[PDB]
Amino acid sequence: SMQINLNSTDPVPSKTPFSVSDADSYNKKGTVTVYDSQGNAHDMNVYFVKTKDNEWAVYTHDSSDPAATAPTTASTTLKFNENGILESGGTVNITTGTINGATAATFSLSFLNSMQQNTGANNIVATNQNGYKPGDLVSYQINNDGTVVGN
Amino acid sequence: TKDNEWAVYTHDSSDPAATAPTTASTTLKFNENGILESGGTVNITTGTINGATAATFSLSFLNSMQQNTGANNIVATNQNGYKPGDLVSYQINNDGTVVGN
Amino acid sequence: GATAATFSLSFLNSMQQNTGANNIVATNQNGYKPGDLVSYQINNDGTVVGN
Amino acid sequence: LDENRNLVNMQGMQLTGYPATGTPPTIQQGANPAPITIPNTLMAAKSTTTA
Repeated sequence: SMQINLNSTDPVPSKTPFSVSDADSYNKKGTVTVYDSQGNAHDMNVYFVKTKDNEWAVYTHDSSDPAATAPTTASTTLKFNENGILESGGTVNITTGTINGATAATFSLSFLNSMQQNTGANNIVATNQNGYKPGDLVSYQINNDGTVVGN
Repeated sequence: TKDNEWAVYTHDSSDPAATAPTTASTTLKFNENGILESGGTVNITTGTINGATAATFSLSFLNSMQQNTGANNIVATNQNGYKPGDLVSYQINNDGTVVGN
Repeated sequence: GATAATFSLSFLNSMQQNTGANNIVATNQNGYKPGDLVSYQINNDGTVVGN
Repeated sequence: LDENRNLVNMQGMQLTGYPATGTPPTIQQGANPAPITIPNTLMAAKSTTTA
């Protein structure tokens, strides 16, 4: 889940089309860390480029895989209503690369609760993901309800 | 040797005349989840020191798991052979069993 | 009468550009010299190291 | 600055923050926080493209 605030007054970049190398070719860049079956960390870089009013193309690319294809086609397109409510395109299936034999991470990334107004700057409100790396017992505790919880 | 493929060699450092391992002792293969699929057990024979028999034992890598842990850590090691020893103490357990330590 | 020492000398990371003059950025080597123990210490990670 | 010239506290506590990425490197607020590194390596030259 990736929740952002988008600024309506950002000018459309002149350096069309989208290029990963070109920093000015995208309005916003964010990063979300996902994990595969073997626990490898993939830093999904996502790029936000305003196409027209209330229409934002979102591109995705993993920096972990050097053999991954360069993003040249829209990963998703957020369409927004008049008052900053989401309309369509807020959820997209995303597949990572194959690193060290780990299967590509296929996960549904959702832009729900995203709201677009006249923010003073580009900020990402929240990034959540349900994957993690392998962990080992560092502590254990008993809560007031009797739950035994190992941290 | 490549992704999810680990050649495993065995050597005996105790034997002053031990031969340097030149051939692979076994090959651990790993599934998509990092679990064992093959090669987890292999019969290893030691050297002959002081005229005693070499120990021919089954080395099992059961529950070995390859995933993105920060480093290569050995979780558990166990062997069922023991050296001779003298009686040190004794006890009577709550279930009536007499145990000599 | 020492045995001949043959070493791999590498000018890696050296560059030819418009610097003000010929300046050596760094030198590194793996050879060393004999000397007696001076100090011993135990670091925060439990390593016992002698200097 | 520590042995690798990174920003550290008394204990060696490494400072982290938003790094500079791209060519030329730029501040990316959306990038993951990374340790701040201050190498002493000399800066190369960029050919003039717009004047």
